[PDB]
Amino acid sequence: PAWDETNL
Amino acid sequence: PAWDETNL
Amino acid sequence: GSVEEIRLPRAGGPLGLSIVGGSDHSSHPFVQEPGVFISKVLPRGLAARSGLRVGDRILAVNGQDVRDATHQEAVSALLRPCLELSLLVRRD
Amino acid sequence: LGSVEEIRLPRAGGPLGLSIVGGSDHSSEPGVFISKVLPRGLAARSGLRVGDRILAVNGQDVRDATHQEAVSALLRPCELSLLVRRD
Repeated sequence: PAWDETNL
Repeated sequence: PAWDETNL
Repeated sequence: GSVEEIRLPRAGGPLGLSIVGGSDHSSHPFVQEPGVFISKVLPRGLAARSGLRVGDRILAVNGQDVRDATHQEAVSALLRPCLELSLLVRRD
Repeated sequence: LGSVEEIRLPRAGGPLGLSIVGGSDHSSEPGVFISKVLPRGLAARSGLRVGDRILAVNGQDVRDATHQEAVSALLRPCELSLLVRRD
């Protein structure tokens, strides 16, 4: 399983 | 200008 | 337990944090109820210096509830025009 | 816009995760200047920042405290409630 990670 | 510094 | 306010004094632009999750996800990797989590903190960045921590579940952003927010809803909330960025968080 | 803020630090008995410089026995504004805050430390987590000035510790006024008097105040014997001034 994979979760998108958003860099801010 | 040289001030003591203490880590806590 | 505790609810914690973590405040980032923005130069704005880069926060030095990453998020995973949201209401549009049926699971997350951190704690079992859907939500948006801090998944990364750059070691020398603003979020790290301000006390934000991997594993923080974001509850609100500058007063705006994001407990049930989608991922993009949380992104939009975090990218609001520059101010102090006040995050209400919980560690499960 | 400047502020004054009450900051609670829950000490474990180990480090606070901050450094201080100055005091009434140095030439270089009231209170104790916070000169370093470790990102991973308790002070960072509690909301303290470089450039904050500590005015009071658990009701002990330290606005005109010497360096050592401020160290002693912060290291009071085993919830550290700090009143700080921030620009």
